[PDB]
Amino acid sequence: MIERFISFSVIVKEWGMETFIEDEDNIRFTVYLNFVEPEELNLSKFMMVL
Amino acid sequence: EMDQRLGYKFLVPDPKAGVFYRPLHFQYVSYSNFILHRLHEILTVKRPLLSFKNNTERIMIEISNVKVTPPDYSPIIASIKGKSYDALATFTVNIFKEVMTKEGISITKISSYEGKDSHLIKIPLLIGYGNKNPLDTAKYLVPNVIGGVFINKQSVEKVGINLVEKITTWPKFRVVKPNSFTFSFSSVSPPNVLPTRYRHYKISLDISQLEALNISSTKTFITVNIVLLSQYLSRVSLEFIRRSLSYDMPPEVVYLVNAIIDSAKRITESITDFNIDTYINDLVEAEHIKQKSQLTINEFKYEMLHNFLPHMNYTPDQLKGFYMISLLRKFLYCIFHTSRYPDRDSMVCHRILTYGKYFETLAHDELENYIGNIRNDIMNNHKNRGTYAVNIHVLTTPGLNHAFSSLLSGKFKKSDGSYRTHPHYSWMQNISIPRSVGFYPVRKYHPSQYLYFCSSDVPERGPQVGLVSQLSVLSSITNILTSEYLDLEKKICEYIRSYYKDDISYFETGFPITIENALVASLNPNMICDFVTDFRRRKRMGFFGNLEVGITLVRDHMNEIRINIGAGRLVRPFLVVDNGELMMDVCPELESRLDDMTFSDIQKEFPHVIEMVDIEQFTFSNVCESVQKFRMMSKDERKQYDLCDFPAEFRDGYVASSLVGINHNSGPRAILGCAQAKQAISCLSSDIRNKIDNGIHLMYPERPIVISKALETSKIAANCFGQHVTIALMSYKGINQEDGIIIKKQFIQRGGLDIVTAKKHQVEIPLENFNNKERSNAYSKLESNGLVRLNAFLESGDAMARNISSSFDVSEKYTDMYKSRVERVQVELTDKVKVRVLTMKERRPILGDKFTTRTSQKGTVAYVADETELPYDENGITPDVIINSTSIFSRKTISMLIEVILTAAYSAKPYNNKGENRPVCFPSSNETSIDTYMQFAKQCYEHSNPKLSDEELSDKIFCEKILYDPETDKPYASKVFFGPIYYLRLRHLTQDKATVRCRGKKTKLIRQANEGRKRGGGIKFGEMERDCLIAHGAANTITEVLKDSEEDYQDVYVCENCGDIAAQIKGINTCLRCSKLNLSPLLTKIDTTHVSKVFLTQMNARGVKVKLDFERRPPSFYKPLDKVDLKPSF
Amino acid sequence: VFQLVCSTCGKDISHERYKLIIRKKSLKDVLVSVKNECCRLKLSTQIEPQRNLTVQPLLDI
Ligand SMILES: [Zn+2]
Ligand SMILES: [Zn+2]
Repeated sequence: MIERFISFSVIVKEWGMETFIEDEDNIRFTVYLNFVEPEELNLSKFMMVL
Repeated sequence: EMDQRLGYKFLVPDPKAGVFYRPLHFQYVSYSNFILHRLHEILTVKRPLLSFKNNTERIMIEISNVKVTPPDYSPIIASIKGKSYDALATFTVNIFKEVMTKEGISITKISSYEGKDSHLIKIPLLIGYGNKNPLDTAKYLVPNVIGGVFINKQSVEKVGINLVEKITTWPKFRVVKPNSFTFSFSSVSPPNVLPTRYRHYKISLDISQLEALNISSTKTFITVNIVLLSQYLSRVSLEFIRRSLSYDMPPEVVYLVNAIIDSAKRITESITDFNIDTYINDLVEAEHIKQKSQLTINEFKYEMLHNFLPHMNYTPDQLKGFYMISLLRKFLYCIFHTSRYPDRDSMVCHRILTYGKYFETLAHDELENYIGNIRNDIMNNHKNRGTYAVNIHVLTTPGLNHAFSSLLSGKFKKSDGSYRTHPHYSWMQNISIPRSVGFYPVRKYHPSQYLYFCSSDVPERGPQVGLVSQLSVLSSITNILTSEYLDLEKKICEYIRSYYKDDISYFETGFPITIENALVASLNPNMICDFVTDFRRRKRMGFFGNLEVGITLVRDHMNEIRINIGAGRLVRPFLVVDNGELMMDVCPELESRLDDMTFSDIQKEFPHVIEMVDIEQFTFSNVCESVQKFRMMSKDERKQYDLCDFPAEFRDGYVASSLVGINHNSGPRAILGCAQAKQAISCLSSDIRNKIDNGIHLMYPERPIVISKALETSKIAANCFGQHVTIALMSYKGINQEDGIIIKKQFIQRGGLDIVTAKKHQVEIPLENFNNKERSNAYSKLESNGLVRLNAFLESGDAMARNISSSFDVSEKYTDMYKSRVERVQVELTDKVKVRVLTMKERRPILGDKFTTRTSQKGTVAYVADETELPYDENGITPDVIINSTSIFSRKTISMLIEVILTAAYSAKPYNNKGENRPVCFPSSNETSIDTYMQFAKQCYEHSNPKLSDEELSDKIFCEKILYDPETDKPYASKVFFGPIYYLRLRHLTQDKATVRCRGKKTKLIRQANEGRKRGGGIKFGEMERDCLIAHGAANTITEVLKDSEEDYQDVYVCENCGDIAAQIKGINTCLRCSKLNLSPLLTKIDTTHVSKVFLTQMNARGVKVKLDFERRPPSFYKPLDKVDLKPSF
Repeated sequence: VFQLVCSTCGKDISHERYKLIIRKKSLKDVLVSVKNECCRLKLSTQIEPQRNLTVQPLLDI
């Protein structure tokens, strides 16, 4: 779900993903991002719609 | 039980505060405020009308010398004679030009008018308590009169309800579409600004377009980004706005905040060398050019930006900017948590109009129209002629008279229920109607109506379902004058600015303080609680000169402090809880002194026991439901509560207070009981023989003795609505079924539940016809003077006054199937003759008449049994009424049983230990235990007969008896429930509903029976009945039912070529259209209804030609047929 | 204060009514000689309604 949303997004420029097992009962998905211009406006929109 | 005594103390009269009758007090003042004070302020104006040159040549209109006077006759004289009850108001008008000169002021009169001796304005006058008006300070009060009515031009009594204002006090939220929201609000000038100014703003937000977060109106303000507008008004940075908005919000809203702020910054940077003032000025100039305004740019800009927020006029711009910021904050919060923001149907954001406000608004509107018309006339006269002449006949017709007449007729803006003719069903209606509140078309029971409106008193059917509510006995509506408003506001501002000098300038992380939505300060959060507490204490001591000020602390995340002082707010008294402590319990002297003190004395001498709280403040507080539940909590639990409520019996209306123990029954029964309690017949009027009006009156009234306190203080009990009768709960020969009742003949003969119906008749006669000299059979009851005789009985064909048109009688006729006695006759002679007659008739119960109890057990008379045909007890008592017992337990009306028991107890010992008559308190919303009632009844019986066996005492307490069969004198199988109860008679009578027709008139267009019971019309055979008859298979029956009467047949011919009804010329059938074309078509006879011909002709009018053929089947012959058996082979 | 008999059983209650309304004796002393429930309720709860004088003449032109 996460990867599909990020891949086709029109407000993301560069992206990467990874997954970690925090412990026996948690999973951590990490995403590295760089947005298109304007930067902070798109950052706020992304964090709002994620 | 001290709380019950304190509640009682509020319902009794309070002479020290000028309260002589609590139930309607707030209405009287609402009118005394208008007729005495507000009218003078509205009328007394001194305004420019036109200006010339440059503010040195202007015409001025001034109004002064306003006087108001009352009539010279009592309202009873007005009712009898047929006059009207109005007060007369007169004023003087000056129109004069003024020229500004360095020497001072130049005045040149142009016109002046006066109304010293004229009906310049006629204002309807309120009758009020004791038949006493605010203008007349007489010293005689008519007892048993509470007033609350008006008398219109035609001598008709009128009564009205309260209405909810269209302008709310909280902004309205709405989801325009997915991810697209709007937020609309309004601004209005303070009371002391004539004329009042209005503004209506809307904020639009859309997730897809965050650069268009725009505030707008209609042709009165620019469309600008709200963040930049706040920057302009308050002169602060964008980062400041970000920090202010995202201070104490949940993290989900902060993302939206950041997006909005960054969008605003992007707009800012898209313009080279951005400057806020230039931005605003460019927008203003673009708007100016878009419109065709002829003002200079400076005038346009000043007008736009100076009247930005009328309610906050004469304050710096920074406070306006902060007000905008707080509105935006609430907008965002409601976007993300919609269910926690006051809904639009909530009573938290509404206010209510009383009697005075209707008249105030109408006066405002008419004065404005008057001045506008004068200005237009002067402009036209200057345009055509010269010298600026003011035409007469335009400054002598203010137009108030027509407005007030239309108001009393039932027209007020877009509402049509404000006023109506008073239907004289009950004495309690005088209370019920003035205390109603209507809402514009919402039908669900909102939680905010609880405790301030009666829960059970609402319409049960019709178009008004769920749109009319009734105040509780303890609720009221605030009034306030203009001078008092100003003084109170000034005191509040002085207190805020004096006691909190260092901590009212936060503006970034504080709580904005508003007075009537006017931001005046911003408080340090760490001090909010104290500020409220210290405030409320000062409120209760009268420190501000007013005990009804409302203070609300909103804290979810909106973080606001709201103070309300205006008029039109709902307020109730509450018990105070101060620092986890009930003040009522720490005031020992109050219990000893309560007897000799009034409500205001308690407020003055024992503050902090009771606080007057309005609805908005209530909705945000923590309130304990009862004193008993409070006393059962730990101190830590107690520390969380601000108020404590009164017993439940104070949460009902005055109508619902007629019933008993409504909380022991089902709710639908309560609704029905409230609906019918108003239709019971009572002692309607003290002027039974004087007033010429319709009505119904109870003949031998009795005062109920199982009542609540509200029924005693309102005087509903002292005016009676029934009688005490003996009832038995049993089946009688299977006759009393499906709510029918058996009634006793000797009870009816002796006067049981006997009523009198009175009716009013009125006619107008041209003088010649009245004086015309010819004895028709309709003039048997007429005296030599052409008027009906006193005390005579009129029949269904009699006339009341001679009216001959010239040698024909054209007088109106009496049209009731029963007779009536002529009680009073009044005549007025003018160009015409006006005759009014009052007739009366006594109506003992008969089959079909309708009765009920106070628990909604309604039934009609099904049989009139003789005294010797009824079961009797060992004392020889037979019941006056017999009701089937099964319905009592299938409908679950338990309280009824209890009522009977208590009534029986009252009969055994009806006096105190001092020997005084002692009613029994059984309130609606009881709260007392059944066991205690049984113990009271047991004590009563034991006092009565000290020597009773246990079985006898139990039978008496439970109201059980062995009854005997009159025919055989033998007991029945088991004991019966048998005892006295207060019984009511409703106004639905059989002879008022009977109808029959044999032959009569017809409607001209279609030639069918006419309509109207009073006009001898027929009953309508609907098409559902037609479907039913077709379901039986009876074709001939319905065919003959839908056809014209066989006695109205006639020969009609139709042309087979074009379908026209052939005319008959010189006895020859001929189709004119076809004859003109040299044709010889066949004419055939038809048998149809008249309406069919009308319909077809009208269809021919529109251009459609309808042609009919006829069947010419060849002849047929009968032939013998062989036999057939059809039985089986067995 | 108007009817002369009990509407339920038909007994005579005029003497007690005079004793109560005109001599203004205690309700207890009055009821000392009344036994039936209906009669006690009638003597305890019946009133004469409040009314104004009648405007005269009844026929006015
Ligand atoms: Zn024809
Ligand atoms: Zn009796």
